[PDB]
Amino acid sequence: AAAVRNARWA
Amino acid sequence: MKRTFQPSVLKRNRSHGFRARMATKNGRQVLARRRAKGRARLTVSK
RNA sequence: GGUUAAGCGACUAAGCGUACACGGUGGAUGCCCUGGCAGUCAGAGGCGAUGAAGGACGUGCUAAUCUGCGAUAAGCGUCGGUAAGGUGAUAUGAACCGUUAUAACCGGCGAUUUCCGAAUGGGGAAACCCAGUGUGUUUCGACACACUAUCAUUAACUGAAUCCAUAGGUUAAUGAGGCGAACCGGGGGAACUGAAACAUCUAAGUACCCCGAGGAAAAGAAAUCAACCGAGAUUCCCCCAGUAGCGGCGAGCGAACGGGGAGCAGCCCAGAGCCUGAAUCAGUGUGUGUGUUAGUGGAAGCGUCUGGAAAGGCGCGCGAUACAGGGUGACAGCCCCGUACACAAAAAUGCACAUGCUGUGAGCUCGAUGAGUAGGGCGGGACACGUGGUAUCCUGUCUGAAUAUGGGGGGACCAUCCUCCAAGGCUAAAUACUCCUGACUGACCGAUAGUGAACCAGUACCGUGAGGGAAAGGCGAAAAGAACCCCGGCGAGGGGAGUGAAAAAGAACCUGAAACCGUGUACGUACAAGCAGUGGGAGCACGCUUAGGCGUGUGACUGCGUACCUUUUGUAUAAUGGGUCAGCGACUUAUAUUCUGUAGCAAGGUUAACCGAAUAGGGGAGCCGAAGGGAAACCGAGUCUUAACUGGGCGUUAAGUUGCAGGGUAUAGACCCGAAACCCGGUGAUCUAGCCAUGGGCAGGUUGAAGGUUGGGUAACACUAACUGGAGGACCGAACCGACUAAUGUUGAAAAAUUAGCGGAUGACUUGUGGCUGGGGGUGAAAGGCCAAUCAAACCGGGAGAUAGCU
RNA sequence: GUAACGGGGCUAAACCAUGCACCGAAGCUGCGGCAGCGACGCUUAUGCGUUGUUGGGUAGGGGAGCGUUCUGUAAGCCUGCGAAGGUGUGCUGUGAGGCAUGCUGGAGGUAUCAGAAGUGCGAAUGCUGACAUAAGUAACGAUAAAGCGGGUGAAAAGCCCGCUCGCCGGAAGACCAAGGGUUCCUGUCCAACGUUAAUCGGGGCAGGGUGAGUCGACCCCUAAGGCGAGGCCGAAAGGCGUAGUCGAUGGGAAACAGGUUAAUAUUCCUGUACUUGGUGUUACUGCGAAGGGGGGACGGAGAAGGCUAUGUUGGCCGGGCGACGGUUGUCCCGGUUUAAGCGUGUAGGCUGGUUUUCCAGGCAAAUCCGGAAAAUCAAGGCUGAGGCGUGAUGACGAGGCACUACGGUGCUGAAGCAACAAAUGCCCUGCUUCCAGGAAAAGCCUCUAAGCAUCAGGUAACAUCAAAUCGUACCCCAAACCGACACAGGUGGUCAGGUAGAGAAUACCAAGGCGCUUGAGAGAACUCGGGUGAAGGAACUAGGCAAAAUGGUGCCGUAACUUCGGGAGAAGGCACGCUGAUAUGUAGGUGAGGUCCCUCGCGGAUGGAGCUGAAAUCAGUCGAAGAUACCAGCUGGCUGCAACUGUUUAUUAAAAACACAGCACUGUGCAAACACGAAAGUGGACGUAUACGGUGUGACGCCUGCCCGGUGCCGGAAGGUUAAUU
RNA sequence: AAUUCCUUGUCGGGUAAGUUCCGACCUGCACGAAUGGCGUAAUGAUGGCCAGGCUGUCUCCACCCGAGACUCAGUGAAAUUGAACUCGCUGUGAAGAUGCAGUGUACCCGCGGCAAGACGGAAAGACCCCGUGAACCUUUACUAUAGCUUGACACUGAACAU
RNA sequence: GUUUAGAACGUCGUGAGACAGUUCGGUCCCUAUCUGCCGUGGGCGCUGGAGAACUGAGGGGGGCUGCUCCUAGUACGAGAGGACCGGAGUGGACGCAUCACUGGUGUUCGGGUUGUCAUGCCAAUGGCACUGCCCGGUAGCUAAAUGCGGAAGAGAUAAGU
Ligand SMILES: [Mg+2]
Ligand SMILES: [Mg+2]
Ligand SMILES: [Mg+2]
Ligand SMILES: [Mg+2]
Ligand SMILES: [Mg+2]
Ligand SMILES: [Mg+2]
Ligand SMILES: [Mg+2]
Ligand SMILES: [Mg+2]
Ligand SMILES: [Mg+2]
Ligand SMILES: [Mg+2]
Ligand SMILES: [Mg+2]
Ligand SMILES: [Mg+2]
Ligand SMILES: [Mg+2]
Ligand SMILES: [Mg+2]
Ligand SMILES: [Mg+2]
Ligand SMILES: [Mg+2]
Ligand SMILES: [Mg+2]
Ligand SMILES: [Mg+2]
Ligand SMILES: [Mg+2]
Ligand SMILES: [Mg+2]
Ligand SMILES: [Mg+2]
Ligand SMILES: [Mg+2]
Ligand SMILES: [Mg+2]
Ligand SMILES: [Mg+2]
Ligand SMILES: [Mg+2]
Ligand SMILES: [Mg+2]
Ligand SMILES: [Mg+2]
Ligand SMILES: [Mg+2]
Ligand SMILES: [Mg+2]
Ligand SMILES: [Mg+2]
Ligand SMILES: [Mg+2]
Ligand SMILES: [Mg+2]
Ligand SMILES: [Mg+2]
Ligand SMILES: [Mg+2]
Ligand SMILES: [Mg+2]
Ligand SMILES: [Mg+2]
Ligand SMILES: [Mg+2]
Ligand SMILES: [Mg+2]
Ligand SMILES: [Mg+2]
Ligand SMILES: [Mg+2]
Ligand SMILES: [Mg+2]
Ligand SMILES: [Mg+2]
Ligand SMILES: [Mg+2]
Ligand SMILES: [Mg+2]
Ligand SMILES: [Mg+2]
Ligand SMILES: [Mg+2]
Ligand SMILES: [Mg+2]
Ligand SMILES: [Mg+2]
Ligand SMILES: [Mg+2]
Ligand SMILES: [Mg+2]
Ligand SMILES: [Mg+2]
Ligand SMILES: [Mg+2]
Ligand SMILES: [Mg+2]
Ligand SMILES: [Mg+2]
Ligand SMILES: [Mg+2]
Ligand SMILES: [Mg+2]
Ligand SMILES: [Mg+2]
Ligand SMILES: [Mg+2]
Ligand SMILES: [Mg+2]
Ligand SMILES: [Mg+2]
Ligand SMILES: [Mg+2]
Ligand SMILES: [Mg+2]
Ligand SMILES: [Mg+2]
Ligand SMILES: [Mg+2]
Ligand SMILES: [Mg+2]
Ligand SMILES: [Mg+2]
Ligand SMILES: [Mg+2]
Ligand SMILES: [Mg+2]
Ligand SMILES: [Mg+2]
Ligand SMILES: [Mg+2]
Ligand SMILES: [Mg+2]
Ligand SMILES: [Mg+2]
Ligand SMILES: [Mg+2]
Ligand SMILES: [Mg+2]
Ligand SMILES: [Mg+2]
Ligand SMILES: [Mg+2]
Ligand SMILES: [Mg+2]
Ligand SMILES: [Mg+2]
Ligand SMILES: [Mg+2]
Ligand SMILES: [Mg+2]
Ligand SMILES: [Mg+2]
Ligand SMILES: [Mg+2]
Ligand SMILES: [Mg+2]
Ligand SMILES: [Mg+2]
Ligand SMILES: [Mg+2]
Ligand SMILES: [Mg+2]
Ligand SMILES: [Mg+2]
Ligand SMILES: [Mg+2]
Ligand SMILES: [Mg+2]
Ligand SMILES: [Mg+2]
Ligand SMILES: [Mg+2]
Ligand SMILES: [Mg+2]
Ligand SMILES: [Mg+2]
Ligand SMILES: [Mg+2]
Ligand SMILES: [Mg+2]
Ligand SMILES: [Mg+2]
Ligand SMILES: [Mg+2]
Ligand SMILES: [Mg+2]
Ligand SMILES: [Mg+2]
Ligand SMILES: [Mg+2]
Ligand SMILES: [Mg+2]
Ligand SMILES: [Mg+2]
Repeated sequence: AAAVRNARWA
Repeated sequence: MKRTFQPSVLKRNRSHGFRARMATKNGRQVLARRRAKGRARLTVSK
């Protein structure tokens, strides 16, 4: 599994 | 780092042993399902 | 000719490209089936305290496992069958046993049948621990059998408060316990979904849970239907009919009457006699008949050819109530096993008939005629029928009759008339299903298929657990499975030799593809820009031809030329998809309906269930069509509208119907794959959270509370001084515990750590071993935290192929 | 990057106006071929010099075919003179294709016309298997460290032996539990497994190995808790629970030392013990409970005292006279060990003791316990370390000589003492103190009921039997357990050497165990872990992040503020080595001999030998530096928030969040409210308003004002309105 | 001011220079008294600010010690990948070109390096929107319901007083 | 900083919550295949082979500037003031080279010293403790140390004469 990387913008 | 599995023969037999399973009908239904499936090892007891 | 100059100039291939040749890897294709799949016809539908199902451990000439079996341990007795061979398999070998009937094998009937498991002497973490009683043994240490669970029923004996009693208690007899596929009855009972949302409704009384029973179950002998004629228990099939109806009158749900079939069976109590053991049923013996559980016989071919081998070819025969199949060195009627037919049972057992006992009562007369019931009020449920005008059925609640001179029903209700007699019971057949047995069948599969499993598969493996769950078949006719020689490490591997038809079948073994990776040859390639090809094309190489030149490979050079799919107004697009190959992978099926095509019959067409030696025939029950109009009654080639139409609406000349194929539609998963979720039943607090019980741990070094003593002070205190004391969620700081900062690591050493520092460190501390709390629930000094690497509702299985107007 | 002719270039090769050419498309026309369609000529289901015309194409509609598997045709036909399959080649049709052949293979295949479909694959981040790419790149798992000689072997950086070096040593050593399950030992082998090689291995293979009256388990006993006759409750299932019955992590009988195996030992052997039952004998005899009582039996903290483990020194015994100056010396090295048990009952702890008497109590009884009185004794009893004696003329023991397979085996074997220091162990389940007020049961002791009191039974002494069964190897902070790994992780208990140090910190070492399963070179950038740094010193940066710095003991000294405790280790400063002296080894501690005393012993008082041993001062002395290393606070000032210790998002948030003591409101009279449960019941609580629940606030200090309209809650009930029912 | 939008309010202190900090002002956009107000010693891996010390934090890096990186031998991955004979520029173009046009440049091939681009790799986008999606949660959304409460009847009978 | 989940204030909302209002805390992965770029090689070619030294097509680097002095207190200006042009000197920044000097480093040199271990012991040494902690320091490397550089001059020009 993984943990949705939070390098996303807004 | 401590994991989810800490072996304990006394705890293992008291939780899933043949006499613990057969004490209730629901556990006895597990044995019926495993007998129907043809499991080589019915319970966890040695 | 030499020397210069200018111009041109092949030959190089580190490597690479293309073509071809030869290999490697790999296991696709084809061929094969002692495995599956779907059925047909039968049988058998249970096992178990006389200890089951399912296991554990043992048991051999046995090291393991499989298959048997249980300390009498791949078996023992007996009765049959059968027998010249035989000691199950991997799996040889060893040591043996038999050969005409005590080898072995098969069947019937017994004996033995460890331990666990309803498990039953008690306990227990299943295959273990611990007894009691009694009988009998003695070597005086013990030993061997038997009995000792619970519940229900019955009978004895005893036996409280409490005098009898009763409760209770102790024995003794019986019975029940558990397991197992589906089918059946009953007690409970969803949600997803559909309604393009969603409440009624649908899904659905489905899934699931629980109880009970049988080979079937259930139902069943009219207080039933009909309609003024009648039918005559129940169950099942085809119609009636998608009709009448039900329904946010939406989605959808959906009869009955009646008809055709399958199969038919009726009785008993609510009571006493006269008769009398009548009929009938159940037990049992006693035979017969027919099965079942081992078996017996079972016809008929030679020659030659090819070939390793003949069953094939070519000749000439023979059997057939046997040309069903299988095997045999390639395709066998006559080689083998069988098959068709004809036979067989010591013993056990089924079925049927007969018969004997043990119960069982037949017939006749006179009576009797199911009451907290019917009905009603209230609340629900079941009837297709959702309260509606709603009959009828069941009742949680509250009432409550008549009772044969009487009641029930005839879909509100009343009258009339028909029909039946509830409130007590029993009942075969036609019907449903297949864990299991036997035989047989398939326009069913052929190793990624078919059961998950053709193989020691519910195994290996994964998960705490419930549970999930694989991969993996083929040498050859016969192992003849390669003696021997050689290299090598007394290897591996290989070369010979040998076996065999073939080793181009060598156990990494039938056939052996593609991607991919190599060796060789031909050509091209080191001044040359891009979907890599195409059109043109020299040169070289090579195969034919005879010089006509064609053919093949390569290809300098040159014109043109920005992959494919999907999705889009539009993609070279820097939008999605794809590393490649091979295999697999998506518009089907059932029913109904409409249309087209086609075939048949034709104003008719055609049957369904069912019968049936049965794809025939029977069965026309029904269905469609030939007549429509109107809401309907009704009328009718007309009819409706209206008072009426000269009218107007709909009809009237026009062939349909049954198959087959196809195009649509409808219900089912409905072209395939994919949700996040909802519901149901289980598994998890060996992790973590809290709690409970019982144990353990906290080096060392400081600070010095209260209190106490002795002084000083006071009338006594207070107060004060000194000394003792050792208080604290006190201090510093290891173990221990925490995890604040930074660096590293980030396809880790590690799916959260390491290094250097950091906080707590006698406490609301920390820790070991057990225990308890379970999923809309737990637990939480509270973050939606934690509850087995998963948490704004765990995991597993089921509803389930939920749904997905989206991709 | 010229970038505004596509470029070159052009003064016409531009533009304007006339022309005549030419180039230019799959358009058009030619010359062939295919197909659709329309009306014809004859003939027409067919077809004919037909003719005219049409033929780009997604969604989609219509039409016609190919090929695959299976059924009939087909007991036919094709086929060991080579079928299918595969792999080449050639031919052929508009196409899907077809035909034939060479090679491979070695047994099937199938015309034709129909019939039926699991009937045609490139894609679905499709599924399964195989194989690429990156790529011979990253990595080969803690920077604790290796080196050499020899040996074995086909082969040695990795194995064995030897000699060095390095690492751990409160562990990286030793022993266990839990857990694993043979990994243990020996032989053999190197395919696979080991991140390399491997002769080696926790790998493969074959043998061997686990010995118990005392250790555990089992057993007796109970905790939480589980189950639970009857019972209560619940649609069914079932739930709860009494009597009971299970359930250790707790309570209960007993063994020590020495020796020995390749691998086991409190288990075997040697030596010396102990315990509980059974039986028998003998003697004396009140026994006896499903009963009573006692006992078992229990906290935290703190304070010492007495001890031992253990260590040090001396003595003794044995050995040494030193690879290089010195070393016959106050020198160097080693050894100097002995248990349980038995006897003694010590330091010390606890308690008054002994009779008689009475008594509605201890569910009945009791001789016991608990009570009441009286008498008399100045003691008695209980517990308990340790020491000593015995065990032990033994064992062990440096070493010795002989043999031998480097092992070994056999024999012999000296001293085997004292002082001092000293635990976290023992006395101690004690003592003292505190509040938060600290299991049970059985074994055990005692008491009597019923039932026996000739008996039985009890007590005592001997003899004797019996003590079963199961576990026992090995790993056990790790390569054997939990983490997919021979995984820088996790994992409970026991043991605790020397020097320095307060210490279990830390450094260096002992015993003991290891160098971490790829190496060898090179000595770039860059990255990681570190060292040092001219000058400046926060100019860096969101920010003194990080690093640097501070760091010990003694002494001096120490502010605002304060709840008077603190703040505070505030800050700040001084002294630290070595040698000598005071005092050759002091003060102190320990304490023998000796000498007195004893109702006599493990005695008391003297006595001071001998050991141990700070601290201070003075003098001297070395260095740049004496808390010299390791180890080891940066400090101060202002301010926001929270009182504080604590708790929290396991895995990006430790906070001002939560908790918190305190405060207030409110509910709750006990069959309590409330909560878990269809219910029974349970919790609340075996508590009772000085109690409990809920809510908000959040130490302490000073305080907490106004609004009852709205919304809740509480009280009232006259009137209005109003259900079932009638 | 954890509360002040305007706003870096104004004044004072601190600095050479202070949108932060500290002290006041009140103009409280939009504090306020147990959803407590104001103060408060001590405590804090608490937030902000300042000073001393201290330093490679920096001016401005230099050198050195180790472990990698590099070479050799042995063993030997991974994510990714339509196929590639995979240049620059300008322009064009599903509108930011290695692949189109034009033009320029460039012998064939490794090794050590740096990451500008390949709209690089990772993961059917979490933001936005949509679906007559899902889930939790809130409430005076709707419809119900457990529970609580009211009355009638039943269990449940007989005197008396108003 | 903004931009998740924690928490708080003000504000809005009955409330869950919300706020380009504010406050505190809060995971930044990739071993380089291709293009590109910086270096460094291999292969072949350049017409016999080979060893050297060159030509320069082409490309890159470099191109900054202050202040004093002289001209000159002159031109200009009533004065206050104060040059153009031209020539010197001395700096800043930047770049290159170098290590003589000034320094850094110099865990490979020498010494001092703490704790402990060992060499039998003493003495003298060695190991370990960050190189134990320190004091110095050769060569090399190195800057802060010291040398040098930017030009002048031509050609063709821009604006302008
Ligand atoms: Mg076949
Ligand atoms: Mg719907
Ligand atoms: Mg039966
Ligand atoms: Mg026969
Ligand atoms: Mg009746
Ligand atoms: Mg009624
Ligand atoms: Mg009703
Ligand atoms: Mg109505
Ligand atoms: Mg209606
Ligand atoms: Mg009705
Ligand atoms: Mg296979
Ligand atoms: Mg093969
Ligand atoms: Mg060329
Ligand atoms: Mg071309
Ligand atoms: Mg496609
Ligand atoms: Mg693309
Ligand atoms: Mg892709
Ligand atoms: Mg038709
Ligand atoms: Mg018919
Ligand atoms: Mg008819
Ligand atoms: Mg008309
Ligand atoms: Mg159709
Ligand atoms: Mg469909
Ligand atoms: Mg504390
Ligand atoms: Mg501390
Ligand atoms: Mg503290
Ligand atoms: Mg979790
Ligand atoms: Mg849910
Ligand atoms: Mg599930
Ligand atoms: Mg469903
Ligand atoms: Mg689906
Ligand atoms: Mg044309
Ligand atoms: Mg056209
Ligand atoms: Mg076939
Ligand atoms: Mg075939
Ligand atoms: Mg061929
Ligand atoms: Mg063959
Ligand atoms: Mg298919
Ligand atoms: Mg390599
Ligand atoms: Mg690479
Ligand atoms: Mg490397
Ligand atoms: Mg390693
Ligand atoms: Mg060696
Ligand atoms: Mg060391
Ligand atoms: Mg093994
Ligand atoms: Mg071993
Ligand atoms: Mg090898
Ligand atoms: Mg082994
Ligand atoms: Mg023994
Ligand atoms: Mg034993
Ligand atoms: Mg013991
Ligand atoms: Mg119970
Ligand atoms: Mg019971
Ligand atoms: Mg225990
Ligand atoms: Mg106490
Ligand atoms: Mg001692
Ligand atoms: Mg000498
Ligand atoms: Mg004493
Ligand atoms: Mg052992
Ligand atoms: Mg051992
Ligand atoms: Mg892991
Ligand atoms: Mg592991
Ligand atoms: Mg631990
Ligand atoms: Mg280095
Ligand atoms: Mg440093
Ligand atoms: Mg400096
Ligand atoms: Mg300095
Ligand atoms: Mg600054
Ligand atoms: Mg810091
Ligand atoms: Mg202070
Ligand atoms: Mg502030
Ligand atoms: Mg966290
Ligand atoms: Mg925590
Ligand atoms: Mg944190
Ligand atoms: Mg608060
Ligand atoms: Mg009011
Ligand atoms: Mg109010
Ligand atoms: Mg502001
Ligand atoms: Mg200011
Ligand atoms: Mg202020
Ligand atoms: Mg406020
Ligand atoms: Mg308030
Ligand atoms: Mg602060
Ligand atoms: Mg400072
Ligand atoms: Mg790969
Ligand atoms: Mg490219
Ligand atoms: Mg462009
Ligand atoms: Mg490279
Ligand atoms: Mg980079
Ligand atoms: Mg999404
Ligand atoms: Mg919408
Ligand atoms: Mg922030
Ligand atoms: Mg970080
Ligand atoms: Mg980064
Ligand atoms: Mg020099
Ligand atoms: Mg140095
Ligand atoms: Mg020595
Ligand atoms: Mg060192
Ligand atoms: Mg120097
Ligand atoms: Mg000039
Ligand atoms: Mg000039
Ligand atoms: Mg000019």
